[PDB]
Amino acid sequence: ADKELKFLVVDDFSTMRRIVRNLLKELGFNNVEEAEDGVDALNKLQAGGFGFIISDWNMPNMDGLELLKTIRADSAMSALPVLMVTAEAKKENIIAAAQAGASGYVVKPFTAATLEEKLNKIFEKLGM
Amino acid sequence: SQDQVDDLLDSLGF
Repeated sequence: ADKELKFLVVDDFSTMRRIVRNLLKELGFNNVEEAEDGVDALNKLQAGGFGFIISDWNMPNMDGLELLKTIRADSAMSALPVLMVTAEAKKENIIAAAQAGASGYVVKPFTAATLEEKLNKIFEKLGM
Repeated sequence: SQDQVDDLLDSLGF
Protein backbone atom coordinates (compact mmCIF):
# COMPACT_ATOMS: atom_id res chain seq x y z
CA ALA A 1 0.00 0.00 0.00
CA ASP A 2 1.24 3.53 -0.64
CA LYS A 3 3.29 5.11 2.19
CA GLU A 4 1.32 8.34 1.54
CA LEU A 5 -2.15 6.80 2.01
CA LYS A 6 -4.14 9.36 4.03
CA PHE A 7 -5.56 7.98 7.30
CA LEU A 8 -8.28 9.39 9.49
CA VAL A 9 -8.03 8.24 13.09
CA VAL A 10 -11.33 8.61 14.91
CA ASP A 11 -11.62 8.45 18.72
CA ASP A 12 -13.04 10.77 21.39
CA PHE A 13 -9.96 10.14 23.58
CA SER A 14 -7.13 12.42 22.38
CA THR A 15 -4.42 10.22 23.93
CA MET A 16 -5.54 7.10 22.08
CA ARG A 17 -5.61 9.09 18.78
CA ARG A 18 -2.02 10.21 19.40
CA ILE A 19 -1.04 6.64 20.22
CA VAL A 20 -2.56 5.29 16.95
CA ARG A 21 -1.06 8.17 14.92
CA ASN A 22 2.34 7.33 16.42
CA LEU A 23 2.01 3.59 15.71
CA LEU A 24 1.13 4.49 12.09
CA LYS A 25 4.22 6.76 11.94
CA GLU A 26 6.32 3.86 13.26
CA LEU A 27 5.03 1.79 10.30
CA GLY A 28 5.93 4.57 7.83
CA PHE A 29 2.44 6.10 7.48
CA ASN A 30 2.94 9.84 8.07
CA ASN A 31 -0.17 11.19 6.30
CA VAL A 32 -2.57 11.01 9.26
CA GLU A 33 -5.43 13.24 10.49
CA GLU A 34 -7.69 13.04 13.54
CA ALA A 35 -11.40 13.23 14.32
CA GLU A 36 -13.10 13.12 17.74
CA ASP A 37 -16.32 11.35 16.74
CA GLY A 38 -18.40 10.21 13.74
CA VAL A 39 -19.83 13.69 13.10
CA ASP A 40 -16.40 15.32 13.28
CA ALA A 41 -15.09 12.43 11.07
CA LEU A 42 -17.73 12.99 8.35
CA ASN A 43 -16.92 16.71 8.32
CA LYS A 44 -13.24 16.03 7.81
CA LEU A 45 -13.96 13.37 5.20
CA GLN A 46 -15.51 16.11 3.01
CA ALA A 47 -12.03 17.54 2.37
CA GLY A 48 -11.47 14.48 0.18
CA GLY A 49 -8.30 12.47 -0.33
CA PHE A 50 -8.85 10.04 2.58
CA GLY A 51 -7.78 6.47 1.89
CA PHE A 52 -8.19 4.69 5.24
CA ILE A 53 -10.25 4.99 8.42
CA ILE A 54 -9.42 3.67 11.88
CA SER A 55 -12.36 4.14 14.23
CA ASP A 56 -13.15 3.45 17.86
CA TRP A 57 -16.44 1.65 18.62
CA ASN A 58 -17.80 4.01 21.33
CA MET A 59 -18.01 7.73 20.72
CA PRO A 60 -20.58 10.47 21.42
CA ASN A 61 -22.71 12.19 18.74
CA MET A 62 -22.02 9.32 16.30
CA ASP A 63 -20.33 6.10 17.39
CA GLY A 64 -18.08 3.73 15.38
CA LEU A 65 -20.75 1.43 14.04
CA GLU A 66 -22.90 4.41 12.92
CA LEU A 67 -19.92 5.95 11.17
CA LEU A 68 -19.00 2.62 9.49
CA LYS A 69 -22.56 2.08 8.17
CA THR A 70 -22.72 5.71 6.97
CA ILE A 71 -19.46 5.32 5.03
CA ARG A 72 -20.52 1.94 3.61
CA ALA A 73 -23.88 3.36 2.42
CA ASP A 74 -22.33 6.59 1.07
CA SER A 75 -22.29 7.06 -2.72
CA ALA A 76 -18.64 8.19 -2.84
CA MET A 77 -17.07 6.51 0.24
CA SER A 78 -18.69 3.02 0.16
CA ALA A 79 -15.42 1.07 -0.49
CA LEU A 80 -13.15 3.02 1.93
CA PRO A 81 -11.13 0.69 4.19
CA VAL A 82 -12.36 0.92 7.81
CA LEU A 83 -10.55 -0.70 10.72
CA MET A 84 -12.76 -0.92 13.77
CA VAL A 85 -11.21 -0.70 17.22
CA THR A 86 -12.88 -2.18 20.29
CA ALA A 87 -12.14 -2.44 24.05
CA GLU A 88 -13.17 -6.13 24.09
CA ALA A 89 -13.75 -8.91 21.52
CA LYS A 90 -17.37 -10.02 22.00
CA LYS A 91 -19.29 -12.27 19.57
CA GLU A 92 -22.15 -9.75 19.23
CA ASN A 93 -19.84 -6.80 18.42
CA ILE A 94 -17.74 -8.89 16.01
CA ILE A 95 -20.91 -9.92 14.12
CA ALA A 96 -22.20 -6.31 14.18
CA ALA A 97 -18.87 -5.25 12.58
CA ALA A 98 -19.08 -8.10 10.03
CA GLN A 99 -22.71 -7.22 9.12
CA ALA A 100 -21.85 -3.51 8.57
CA GLY A 101 -18.77 -4.30 6.43
CA ALA A 102 -15.83 -3.55 8.73
CA SER A 103 -12.63 -4.15 6.75
CA GLY A 104 -10.94 -5.15 10.00
CA TYR A 105 -11.51 -5.51 13.72
CA VAL A 106 -8.91 -5.03 16.49
CA VAL A 107 -8.89 -4.97 20.33
CA LYS A 108 -7.17 -2.03 22.01
CA PRO A 109 -4.56 -1.72 23.34
CA PHE A 110 -2.53 -3.15 20.42
CA THR A 111 1.14 -3.04 19.39
CA ALA A 112 2.63 -1.64 16.16
CA ALA A 113 3.18 -5.25 14.99
CA THR A 114 -0.53 -6.08 15.51
CA LEU A 115 -1.58 -2.87 13.73
CA GLU A 116 0.71 -3.84 10.85
CA GLU A 117 -0.80 -7.35 10.61
CA LYS A 118 -4.32 -5.96 10.54
CA LEU A 119 -3.52 -3.33 7.88
CA ASN A 120 -1.76 -5.95 5.75
CA LYS A 121 -4.78 -8.26 6.01
CA ILE A 122 -6.95 -5.40 4.65
CA PHE A 123 -4.45 -4.33 1.91
CA GLU A 124 -4.22 -7.96 0.77
CA LYS A 125 -7.99 -8.46 0.57
CA LEU A 126 -8.44 -5.15 -1.33
CA GLY A 127 -5.40 -5.59 -3.61
CA MET A 128 -3.74 -2.47 -2.22
CA SER B 1 -16.72 -19.33 23.37
CA GLN B 2 -13.22 -17.85 23.35
CA ASP B 3 -12.59 -20.45 20.64
CA GLN B 4 -15.89 -19.61 18.92
CA VAL B 5 -14.63 -15.98 18.94
CA ASP B 6 -11.20 -16.80 17.47
CA ASP B 7 -12.89 -19.00 14.87
CA LEU B 8 -15.44 -16.29 14.19
CA LEU B 9 -12.60 -13.77 13.62
CA ASP B 10 -10.75 -16.28 11.37
CA SER B 11 -13.90 -16.90 9.25
CA LEU B 12 -14.34 -13.14 8.83
CA GLY B 13 -10.71 -12.60 7.85
CA PHE B 14 -10.30 -10.35 10.89
